[PDB]
Amino acid sequence: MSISISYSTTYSGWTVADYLADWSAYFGDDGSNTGGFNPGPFDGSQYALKSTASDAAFIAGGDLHYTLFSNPSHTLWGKLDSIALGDTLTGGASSGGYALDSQEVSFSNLGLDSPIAQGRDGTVHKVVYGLMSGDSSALQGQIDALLKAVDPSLSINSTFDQLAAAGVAHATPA
Repeated sequence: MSISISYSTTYSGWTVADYLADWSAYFGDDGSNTGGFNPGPFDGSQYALKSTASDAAFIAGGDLHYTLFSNPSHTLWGKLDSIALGDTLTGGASSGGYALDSQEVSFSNLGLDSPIAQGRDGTVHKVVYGLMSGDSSALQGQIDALLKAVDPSLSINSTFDQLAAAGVAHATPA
């Protein structure tokens, strides 16, 4: 039920805020590339998007819905459980899901749920739209609150190693 974070050892000494600001810049600052919905076509347990500026990519996990041209137009809503940040996006429905070949960091048990009615005002829309427009600030907001609810000493300014020491993060081989 609690937020769980996995991080490449490369990012051991980084704060979550510094890593997220850097990955957002990596992605760069509308469209879509080499990803999509799993299963799709306009709904998935996964929504995956590659940058048009770099190999940077993310996968949003949960029960997600894109309204397309239906009112409210161009809204991503539903349940957002997880965000996986990295590069070299691969796979699809056929491969049994999307994956990052280089998964740098992932956030699980985000517990976000936005209804269709809130349109592009929905937290899920803002969090994911943020990542796509090189602004990770909404995501940081939600992580920061999730960390504080486990342990009020923890923040987006905790290093990954500090969050591992507090039982919410686990390192993966680099």
